[PDB]
Amino acid sequence: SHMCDAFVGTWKLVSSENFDDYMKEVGVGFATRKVAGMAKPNMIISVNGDVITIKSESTFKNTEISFILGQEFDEVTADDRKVKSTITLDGGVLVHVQKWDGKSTTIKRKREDDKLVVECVMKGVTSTRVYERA
Ligand SMILES: O=C(O)CCCn1nc(C(F)(F)F)c2c1CCCCC2
Repeated sequence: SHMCDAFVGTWKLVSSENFDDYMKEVGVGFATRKVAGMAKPNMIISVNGDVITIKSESTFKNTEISFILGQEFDEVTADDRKVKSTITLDGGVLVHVQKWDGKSTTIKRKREDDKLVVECVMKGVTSTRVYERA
């Protein structure tokens, strides 16, 4: 209880850095990278008991995941990968690992001042996405 209080809310993307290169590293093709790179999603995070729900809504795609910390689940990503995901809390950071096709990427979400900072990492390539309260 209260495990993710400071994440809960409605958040809007305000800045992105290096996201094209992250998407390339992931294997996203040209047209999806261009279209997806324009999106300014709203991320809606809620908690009900042990179940955390993260919704992302944008002009590109709407996605939704619900999960229990430490318990693997199937996820269809915004770029249409079919991945196996596990999300844990490590020192106050939500750590989301996605596995598919022998590959792996990690998305970390943390609270920093009034922002929610999302770091997406694949091999040597990081992207930072900054969200503010909507
Ligand atoms: O939460 C975040 O800001 C970023 C992580 C999720 N996310 N959001 C989008 C986009 F561009 F469609 F919005 C994509 C991905 C997965 C990575 C592949 C590109 C599509």
